[PDB]
Amino acid sequence: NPLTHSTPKNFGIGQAVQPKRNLSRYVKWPEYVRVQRQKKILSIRLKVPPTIAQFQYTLDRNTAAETFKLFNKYRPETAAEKKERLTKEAAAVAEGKSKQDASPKPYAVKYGLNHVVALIENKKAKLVLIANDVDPIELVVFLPALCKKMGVPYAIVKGKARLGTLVNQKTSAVAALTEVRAEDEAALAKLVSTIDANFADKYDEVKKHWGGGILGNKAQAKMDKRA
Amino acid sequence: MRIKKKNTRGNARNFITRSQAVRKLQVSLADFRRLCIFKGIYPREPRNKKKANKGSTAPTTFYYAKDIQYLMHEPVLAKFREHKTFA
Amino acid sequence: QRKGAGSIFTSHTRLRQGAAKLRTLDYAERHGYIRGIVKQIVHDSGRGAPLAKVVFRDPYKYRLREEIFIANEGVHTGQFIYAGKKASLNVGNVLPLGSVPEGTIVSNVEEKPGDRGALARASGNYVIIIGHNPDENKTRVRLPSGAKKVISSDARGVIGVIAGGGRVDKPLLKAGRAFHKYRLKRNSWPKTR
Amino acid sequence: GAYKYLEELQRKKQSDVLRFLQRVRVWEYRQKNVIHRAARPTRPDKARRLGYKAKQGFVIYRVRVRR
Amino acid sequence: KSTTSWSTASVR
RNA sequence: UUGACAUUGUGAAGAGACAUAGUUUCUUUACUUAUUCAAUGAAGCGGAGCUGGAAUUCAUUUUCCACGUUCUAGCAUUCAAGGUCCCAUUCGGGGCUGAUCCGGGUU
RNA sequence: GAUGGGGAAGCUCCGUUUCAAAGGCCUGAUUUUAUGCAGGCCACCAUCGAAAGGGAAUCCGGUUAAGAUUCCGGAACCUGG
Repeated sequence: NPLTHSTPKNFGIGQAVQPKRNLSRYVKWPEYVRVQRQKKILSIRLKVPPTIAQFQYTLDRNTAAETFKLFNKYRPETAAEKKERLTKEAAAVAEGKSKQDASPKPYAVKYGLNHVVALIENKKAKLVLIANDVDPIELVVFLPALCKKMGVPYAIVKGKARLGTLVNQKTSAVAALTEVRAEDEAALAKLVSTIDANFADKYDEVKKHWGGGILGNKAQAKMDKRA
Repeated sequence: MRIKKKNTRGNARNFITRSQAVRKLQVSLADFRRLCIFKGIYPREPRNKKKANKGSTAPTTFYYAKDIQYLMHEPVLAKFREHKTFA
Repeated sequence: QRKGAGSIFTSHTRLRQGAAKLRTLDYAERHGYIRGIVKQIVHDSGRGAPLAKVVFRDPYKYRLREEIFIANEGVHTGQFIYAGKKASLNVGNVLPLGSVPEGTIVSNVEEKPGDRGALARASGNYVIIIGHNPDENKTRVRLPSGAKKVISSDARGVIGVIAGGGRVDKPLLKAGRAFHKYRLKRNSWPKTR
Repeated sequence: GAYKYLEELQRKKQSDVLRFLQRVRVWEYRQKNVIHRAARPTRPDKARRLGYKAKQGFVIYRVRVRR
Repeated sequence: KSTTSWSTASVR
């Protein structure tokens, strides 16, 4: 190692050119990025009423996975299957017999907002899943109260695209299980009992307690050094 | 009449670099390499390597800008983009 | 009441050197010091004090980055100027108000820390520091007019008095010398009662 | 349908659940330009009874005017 | 001839 | 130049009204998220840890500068040389460190 | 004097780098997942505005009713490839 020397630099405060560092804290982001971030923050910092933030109490990981294991067995019928059953009934309406009564009863979820609000107050819905992120929140802000009123097993789920997956839309904002097959009665019963024990009971506080009076980072360190 | 910008015409215009070529075709390095074989378009050595690279001697591959103007049309390129969309 | 629109009551800006301003208070200026060389002292059309071309280096890129001070009486080409919090006490250095002992004299002092110099900027003038206030850091000064003001202790100011002192002793003696004096400031001469 | 509960709740404009959203959204809009495009109606009950219909060719704009 | 803005160059 | 209503929100404390069980009004003192002002080709901010220390300890940590730059009209630029651990050893390339860590605030 | 923006019921007004996602270069068997882009670097303002300001390069001789540092003869020079 005879020719190779050691010329360390002194990045100092007076003699060097400061090396490249990760300055991603001070990037001047675009306006839309700044706005979405600051809306998130301004919502974390303010006291919110108790009907908002009555969300943010969703099904935990295991129970959401278990709920979707069952709800995915009832995906509504798609375009190709629709045309195929239409071709079958097309054959049978005149040849053997069908009054739209050759193919059996269909069982699938119910996913319209007007439809599910009209399915409650009947009352036939057996379990209601309500997405927790609707941007105009006042669309769903009143569903838990009506559900508890009419005595329906509601549960609030994390994600609306997640709901839309089992309906074959992009977002769906509500879903309902109204009637299930024969092999799934025990599954649905145990699931509604689980939702009872985990959502109805774990959250007797939610009715009170305006949430969101959280301080920043610098303000918090200021108060915590003061007191 | 408009003295004329010592680094435009001649060797500097006859050839184009590999990075310039790919940036112009707007595909990728792998797709460029496959298309340059399907055609096939080979690399060239200029008679003034300093007069082409505008001042320098850095190992580089040059490609006959007219060859790549003919390569830009190439109905295979759109098939490649269609496969990307299908993916 | 006609000078407001500004058709012919602007300023004459062709021969002016530029805005005389201190450096932008960056990391080194607020944590340590930094050095520069004074390279030429020049006339500026319209002022009464001579300007000074100080050349610093760029801490963040391989470059040079030259400023324009207002020369204090005593500096000379080839001098090293120091700027920051850890600067010494010599004529020419720019220091923060909190780090100069009472009784001292500064010039071109800032008003709100980071605005680059408001008070004591004309030829000959200086401003005395009369005391501090460490708890709730503040500082008391004495402006040229005789006012006793109080400002923050992180506002900078360059040590000394402004050059060119004495400009108002020699009479003008002539309408022509007032003509040549105000020819380069604005359109105010001759006057009407 | 849920529109009866939507349009009834939209009538209590001084309740807390609404006068908090008023303050969130009036901040949010004050950053975008004076006139911009809205991705979707923000009173989908009030637009429907004025003539809106959720099919191609119906557009919603948002405009801010001085007082 | 050429009737459009972009043609396919037809010629090596 | 003054008074009023609206934009206008979060506490603490003091007194009144529920007539010794918690909802409302005047008072002072704090807050920061609204709104206001200025700068930066949003570069080193927060109080606060951590190693360094001194300083001084009344039980054990609280306040200070971060502490790589001051005889001189020189120079400072190529993912930074070194140290160390792998490749597939070939023209060399990768990893940590040199350059402490955290943060839903550019100052 | 356009754009980014902001005023005005409106013809239109302010302002010129401003509070904007304001483009243009390098390398790549980037390595494993096998027909889908990877790693980087640099920063500033459209445009108009002078036949007296700035600025690449030409001379002599002859020639017509009326043209010439321009046409003819000769001898040169600048810019780009």
